[PDB]
Amino acid sequence: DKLLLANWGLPKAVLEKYHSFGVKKMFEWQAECLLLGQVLEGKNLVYSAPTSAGKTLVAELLILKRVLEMRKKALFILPFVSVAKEKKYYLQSLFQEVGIKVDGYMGSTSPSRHFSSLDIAVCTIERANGLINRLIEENKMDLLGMVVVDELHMLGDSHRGYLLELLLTKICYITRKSASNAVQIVGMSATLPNLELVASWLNAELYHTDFRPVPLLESVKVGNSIYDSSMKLVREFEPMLQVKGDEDHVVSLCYETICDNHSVLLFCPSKKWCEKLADIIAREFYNLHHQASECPPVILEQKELLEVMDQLRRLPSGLDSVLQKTVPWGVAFHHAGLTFEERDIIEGAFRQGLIRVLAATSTLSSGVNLPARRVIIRTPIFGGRPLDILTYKQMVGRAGRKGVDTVGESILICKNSEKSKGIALLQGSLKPVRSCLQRGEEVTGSMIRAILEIIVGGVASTSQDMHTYAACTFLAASMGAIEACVMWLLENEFIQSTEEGKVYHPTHLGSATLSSSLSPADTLDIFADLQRAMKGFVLENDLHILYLVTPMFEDWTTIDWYRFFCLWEKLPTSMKRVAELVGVEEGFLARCVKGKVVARTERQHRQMAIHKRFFTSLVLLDLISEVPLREINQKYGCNRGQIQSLQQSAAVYAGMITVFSNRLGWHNMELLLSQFQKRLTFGIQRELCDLVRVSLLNAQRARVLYASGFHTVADLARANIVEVEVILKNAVPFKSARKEAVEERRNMRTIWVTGRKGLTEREAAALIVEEARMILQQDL
Ligand SMILES: Nc1ncnc2c1ncn2[C@@H]1O[C@H](COP(=O)(O)OP(=O)(O)O)[C@@H](O)[C@H]1O
Ligand SMILES: [K+]
Ligand SMILES: [Mg+2]
Repeated sequence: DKLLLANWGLPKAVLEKYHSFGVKKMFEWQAECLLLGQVLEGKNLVYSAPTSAGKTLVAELLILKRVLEMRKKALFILPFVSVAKEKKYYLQSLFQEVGIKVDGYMGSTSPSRHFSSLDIAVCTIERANGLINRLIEENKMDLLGMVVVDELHMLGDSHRGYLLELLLTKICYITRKSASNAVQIVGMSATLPNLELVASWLNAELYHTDFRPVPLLESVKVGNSIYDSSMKLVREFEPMLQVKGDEDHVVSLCYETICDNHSVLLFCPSKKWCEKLADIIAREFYNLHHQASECPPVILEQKELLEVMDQLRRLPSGLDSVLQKTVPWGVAFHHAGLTFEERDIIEGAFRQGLIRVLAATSTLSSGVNLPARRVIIRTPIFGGRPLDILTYKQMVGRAGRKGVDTVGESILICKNSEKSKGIALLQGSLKPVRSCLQRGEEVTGSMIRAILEIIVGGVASTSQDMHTYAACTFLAASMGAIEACVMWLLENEFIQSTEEGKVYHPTHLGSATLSSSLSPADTLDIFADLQRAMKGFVLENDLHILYLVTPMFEDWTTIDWYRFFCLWEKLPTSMKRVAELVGVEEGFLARCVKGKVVARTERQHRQMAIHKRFFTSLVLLDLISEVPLREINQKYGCNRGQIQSLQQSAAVYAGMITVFSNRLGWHNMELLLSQFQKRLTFGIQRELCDLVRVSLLNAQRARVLYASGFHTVADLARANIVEVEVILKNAVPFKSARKEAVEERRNMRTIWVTGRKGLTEREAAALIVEEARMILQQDL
């Protein structure tokens, strides 16, 4: 009665966009989450709910509550680029009927529109923290109205999860310096034990629920028997048609689900098991339906299965060999070895029902929202080690489709030996959230950085302000070291002290580090290395420049050293000079092949990182030399997933080093670097830099249009559409040495986009020419 959406004083225009697919009434917990306290007035809120319970609607009503009531700008923060991109389009579609402009600041991407001409900016953690820093230097902190944090449990421990605290703490420190509404915080996560601590730290009202529209049946199978969390038998399983192999009834379980016209997610430890399992299942699906690499069977969807394989074909990766076998039978795999474009296709196919069986890794469990009737976990041993509890809850959470299934079933297959360990996961619970700013060592990276941001930014100047900040931390909410970090910044010339007793100021090295979004620990080695490059620099190739923008803070692949030594001998003299100039000794490469001795316990054995870095720069060199992804894979021995993940990392890092050089006055160095951020992003040469401004144009399409007479956007705006269409048809990779009168493919949507409607080769060509024209006019 009262939770009817029409009784909340909702604008009429918006109320219908929600009703497009469901959403006429809310939930018991969503109405209570809004009404209790002074939350709807602007008070901060930290709420928890089970996965697939409707956490999105609660935040959205609060965001619209501020954008339209306070006429201020909102900030939506998401962990990954893939989940951030998924959220942007979902929010764009909802917030357009009232003239509300919504874009995003994600990974290497940047908005065409000014921050002043937005309403809601969608960011990742790294990019959001930088944007906040943008607002401090310009004192435009007054623009920001609220921040929404998704996955609040990443506050605890992550490669970047600590940035979430510095971000929030900075907001808590600033809002304290003005101490009617100020800055509202809406955080949400899974059930945390110390969740009450987070609500108190942020002075937020709390809400927690266990509600879930579809009941989840977590279970564990040992042999034929299936038990619940209390080891009580709930089903004695017997396989309808036996097949050979390992067979812990894995194929029979998948078959049972499909026959009831449903879909199943099958999680496997390694990337190789997923492909092997997708192959076995798809192979058995061929024999069993008929009782004894094709076209999809004739149903209502014959057209869409064909559209999917063709979209895969017209990609920079091509159509995977294993997928060509499996996809025709609604079977596929999904891991980090695949490119981000392949994974966007499969996730969409599975979400539409085109793919009924999806054998995935742990990458998907933390990825986008993707539900299924039955979830199967192959083993409690992932990567040779027992499975993490959070990963388990993320896998089994995808069981049960709201509005479709009566229940969601989860099966964890085990042996008698790993029997005890499996039950531990079903009964297990999440660990308490750590501060990631902790003291053995008096100093720590996260703390040094937090202090640098507030001093250089100019919101903490004196010594009293520092301890005022210490009160606002999540670390102090749980109930010196700060003074140690300040001295560290003094010793390394990051900060200044003047004689009005004891006031701290930023140096040029300080102001440069902040604007570059670089870590103070990393800045020291970078600053010395750059000065080293400017004393003796090679300009005949782009290798030495690439080395300066080649990131080595994390391993992106397992390098085969014997292959490396083989490429070393074949390496031209111009690139050997660059190798020597960097630190690459041939003796060390030999000592890598002969014995797999990593050593690296000693700190001066950063010698290892150097050879790893030079190996990586070679890969980046071919990448911006427009070498096919398939050649690079065979040449170096790394998958297309690792390469693409690397270039998006190097594109970002290249921008940092460029800014770092600009703030230090190093013009000559800046001048050389300022061309590789764009080239690393798309993986192109200098000529294609202009073409790739068009959204639909990537490296391959840009090359074939360049080789056909269209060099610029200007050349592309006067262009004849049907000619562009023909040129596009020529860039496609076919298995036979390719490149029936079918008047039925005049409508086949075989071209993929972002936030996509299926595009035909004709519409894509017409969109490219239309977009080229729109850009050319804005240039005058
Ligand atoms: N109050 C609601 N009433 C009906 N359906 C909802 C409601 N909130 C969300 N949904 C739908 O349920 C699905 C899952 O909810 P979601 O908000 O994704 O939960 P979570 O964010 O915890 O995964 C979404 O696709 C959404 O369209
Ligand atoms: K593009
Ligand atoms: Mg969520």
